[PDB]
Amino acid sequence: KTMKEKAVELLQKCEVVTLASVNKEGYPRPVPMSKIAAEGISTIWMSTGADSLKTIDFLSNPKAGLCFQEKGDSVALMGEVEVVTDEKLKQELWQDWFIEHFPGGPTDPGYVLLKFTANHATYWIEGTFIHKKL
Amino acid sequence: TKTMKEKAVELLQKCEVVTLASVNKEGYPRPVPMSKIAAEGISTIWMSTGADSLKTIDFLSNPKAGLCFQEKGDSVALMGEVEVVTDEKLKQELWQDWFIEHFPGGPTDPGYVLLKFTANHATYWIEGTFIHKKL
Repeated sequence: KTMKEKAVELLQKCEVVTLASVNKEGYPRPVPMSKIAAEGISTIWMSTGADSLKTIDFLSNPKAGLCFQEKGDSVALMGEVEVVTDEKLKQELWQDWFIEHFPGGPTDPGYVLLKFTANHATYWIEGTFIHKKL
Repeated sequence: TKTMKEKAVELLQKCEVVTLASVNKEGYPRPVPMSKIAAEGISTIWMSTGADSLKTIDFLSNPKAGLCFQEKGDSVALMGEVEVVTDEKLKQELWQDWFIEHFPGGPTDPGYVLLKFTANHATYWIEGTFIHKKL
């Protein structure tokens, strides 16, 4: 019944999100991303190549946006990405099909985690628009 | 054989939704799903929005934009610029019935604005292959 409660319920139904970085040229870069894990709408985990355009963007500019949607309801968060290389986290969040993209396995240095931490939310849910700092 | 560009045009024709990013005044990129109202190849992509929308506010001060779309493991990510358009002729030509729910004044509604995205650069993920080209 709470807006954030509906937004959390919406994230739980979404397996993909769209992640945006800002490149050194100043352009925002939205890319579709598999959602590995999320805690509410506060923290969301993804993986990418250490040499990806995403990674190189985030190493210099942490500012980030992320949206998701299902059945005409949508949410866009703003926040920051931390590029995570921790050996224990890489192992913990490893998934089997990751081997396709990261042939070195869970200790592949070409494998990194992206941790997105939200600071704002814009909700387009069930006829209501709310734009709210978190 | 079709080039990455030609493949992307085909992909787009299948998508009725795209994700559009602006950069807000604080430097944060803001991706949002948008209905694709029309497109000319992948070169020009047309969307609609409110005259007072956050997207309109962002683009009025920073034209730099990003747009992506995806169908079935294949994705395309574009970089370019957005112009906010208020041209009466385009407003009426691009009007869709489902706009009534959003712009109660019709194709003449002062609250009704078009977003013209013009692409500069593409990043293709087609056939599990990544290619990053200037347009």
